[PDB]
Amino acid sequence: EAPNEKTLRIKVSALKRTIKDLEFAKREVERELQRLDTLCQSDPDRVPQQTKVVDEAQMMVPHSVNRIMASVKDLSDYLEKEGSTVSNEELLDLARATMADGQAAVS
Repeated sequence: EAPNEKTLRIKVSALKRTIKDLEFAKREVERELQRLDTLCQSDPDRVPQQTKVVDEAQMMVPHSVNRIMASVKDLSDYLEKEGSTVSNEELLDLARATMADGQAAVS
């Protein structure tokens, strides 16, 4: 209920969501590339539309990466400021674990 604890929790949850976003976005690229091939053979009048969706799917990967990194920096900055005094050891461990998961997810 400490306001710094509450803010830290929100930032950790936000970061976790950006990481899951990238995972689903990467899985979807592979599907869009398949969805292209399917619609290619079944219905090539849809291929132009799906070519454009595939290209956008691929660009959504760096977009998702950029969001993870912006969230990692925000959390990291907070931990140097009002987050620096949080006494909840397990929340601090979780914040550090989640940052490490984000860094792993990019790279």
